[PDB]
Amino acid sequence: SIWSRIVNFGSGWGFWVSPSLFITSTHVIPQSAKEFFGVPIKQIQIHKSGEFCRLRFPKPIRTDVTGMILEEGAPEGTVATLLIKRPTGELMPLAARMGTHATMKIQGRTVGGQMGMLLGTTPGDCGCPYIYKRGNDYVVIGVHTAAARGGNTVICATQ
Ligand SMILES: *[C@@H](CC(=O)OCC)[C@H](C[C@@H]1CCNC1=O)NC(=O)[C@@H](CC(=O)[C@@H](NC(=O)c1cc(C)on1)C(C)C)Cc1ccc(F)cc1
Repeated sequence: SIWSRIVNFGSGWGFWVSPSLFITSTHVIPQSAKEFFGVPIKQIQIHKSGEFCRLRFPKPIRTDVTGMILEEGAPEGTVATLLIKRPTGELMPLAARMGTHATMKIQGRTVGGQMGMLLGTTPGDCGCPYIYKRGNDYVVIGVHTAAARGGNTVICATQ
């Protein structure tokens, strides 16, 4: 069901934090769109923080979902879940030990987020959420935006 909150968005994915809040990667959002989920884009309030893209809709869109906790990253050492959906529809939950929070430079651009280590990702996976459980509540910490071409290093864009 939480998987139902991940939906094809442009060249990547996005996630319904609530019935009205939708988050994605800044590299994924369709730049020349005049409508999202039937809503005129003029009616949608979009905020961009580096690679974190945040879409507040005027009315609730996903009335079936509940509002989730959204925070700027996770505590260091937290083993997070990277909920990756592939174009085939396959579900690919990946374990990632979250690392330090920082302003990072990625392909010349400045990105606020949190490094992680997979315990693979591909171009089409951007916009997919990082989530961990804290008590009884699941917590969204950000969206996938990059991965180093060396070893295991993923970037979760935050804020
Ligand atoms: C997701 C976005 C995408 O496909 O858009 C094309 C620009 C994609 C995911 C990676 C592709 C391969 N595997 C992935 O997980 N991300 C990108 O294309 C960003 C750039 C990268 O991922 C490079 N990675 C890095 O520079 C890097 C550095 C560190 C510590 O970690 N990763 C490639 C080596 C893949 C696009 C991007 C993101 C943010 C920016 F500020 C600029 C550019």
